[PDB]
Amino acid sequence: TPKFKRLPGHIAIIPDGNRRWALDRGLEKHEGYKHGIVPGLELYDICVKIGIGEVTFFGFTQDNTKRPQIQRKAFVDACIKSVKELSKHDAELLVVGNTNSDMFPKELLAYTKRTKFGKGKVRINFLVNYGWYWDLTYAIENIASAEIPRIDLLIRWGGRRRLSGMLPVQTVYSDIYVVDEMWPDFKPEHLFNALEFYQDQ
Amino acid sequence: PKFKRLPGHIAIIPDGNRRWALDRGLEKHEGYKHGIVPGLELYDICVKIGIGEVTFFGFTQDNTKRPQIQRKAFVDACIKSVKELSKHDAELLVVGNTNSDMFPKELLAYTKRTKFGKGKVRINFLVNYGWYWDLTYADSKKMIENIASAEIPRIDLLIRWGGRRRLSGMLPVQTVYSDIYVVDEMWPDFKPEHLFNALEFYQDQ
Ligand code: DMA
Ligand code: DMA
Ligand code: DMA
Ligand code: DMA
Ligand SMILES: [Mg+2]
Ligand SMILES: [Mg+2]
Repeated sequence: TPKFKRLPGHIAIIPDGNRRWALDRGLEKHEGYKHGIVPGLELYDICVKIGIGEVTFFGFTQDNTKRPQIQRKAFVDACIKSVKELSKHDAELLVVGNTNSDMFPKELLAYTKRTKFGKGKVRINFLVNYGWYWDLTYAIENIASAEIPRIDLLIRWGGRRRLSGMLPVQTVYSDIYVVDEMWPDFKPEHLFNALEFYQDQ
Repeated sequence: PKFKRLPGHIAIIPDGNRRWALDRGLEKHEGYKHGIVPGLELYDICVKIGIGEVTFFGFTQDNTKRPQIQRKAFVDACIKSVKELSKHDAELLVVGNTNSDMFPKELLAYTKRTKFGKGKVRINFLVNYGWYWDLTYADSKKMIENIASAEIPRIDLLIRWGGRRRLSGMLPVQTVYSDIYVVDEMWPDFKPEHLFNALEFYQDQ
């Protein structure tokens, strides 16, 4: 770990590129999501080691649930597994999203109140059946995502330079770092590169 | 140059005027007058290539807290930019907090979209703008349809000069899906190739 002079208080993660990653390996589009679980756990372990206090993962949007059933079932399954795996570590977990929907996984309702697992060394938020319009209209201190603070640094995998409607209130001033590799090809150097960028701003 | 796909609506963040001035050995406030011609050049290129709508980030409410000599210069440059475009076929709209002593009175004529000449392109300017003012301006549908910037549509491509990779609270509703292109050069060092590069990037998305 570099001797950072500064870290972001709050990083947002956009774990994009799972379908492209799968197709490149000769898999079906829906098979990439299960390969995005261990990267999230590796990113959690780095954040705990270096002292990042809060991480928000973009799980899936309301628009994502319009995708074919086989893809929706796979990404929902992978999101559930991610939250459950992180609950075995020292994470204070919160899931934010539209629970008044058939598309919100019932397995994740338990985590819609921030829950401390183990030593609670990092706060981890997950956006699940999330939509920016749902978030803003829920209401500014009363937006649906009000428990999620301002983001310092947003890191997106899969090479697209856009927010895909992640938390428009919290991302107003965020520095944005884009990794061209797809999310399942996560490496520590992607996070370290983004943190060097952040402290150099 | 010829493009396969063009964005309907480009947003511009003309950042880096003070760094540009200090690099040229000038006083911090002297960069802003050198940001006007870059704006007119971009408009000219947009009219030529056929971009329908351009929104310029002029200045925020937070920017008004800068030293007076900087504020008078950047306000003056925004007014000059709007007046000049008024002479060249732009449909102009200025969005910002008019209920403030920091809203330039010379731009009150533009707070309802106005066609000049042939109205070849829709040009919007954010002046004395803040994201919080915008969203809170606002049933919950009638609210988001009634944000202060509601007459500014969704942005396809946002181009920012000065090398910072952030939105600085530009139009959070309209930038949710925008593709973002960052030019490392400061805004007064604008060249056509900066816009061409951003449009090659956009058509490849
Ligand atoms: C749930 C979700 C949207 C995951 C991000 O990857 P993706 O399914 O968008 O993959 P790709 O960007 O390759 O289509
Ligand atoms: C994990 C996640 C939600 C990524 C972005 O969603 P997307 O791939 O649907 O967005 P876009 O089409 O804007 O790239
Ligand atoms: C009105 C305004 C905020 C202009 C953008 O350039 P700047 O004055 O922020 O310059 P710099 O980024 O070099 O300080
Ligand atoms: C032209 C313009 C309003 C740019 C952003 O202003 P900034 O320099 O105030 O923003 P930041 O501090 O986010 O770089
Ligand atoms: Mg995607
Ligand atoms: Mg600046």
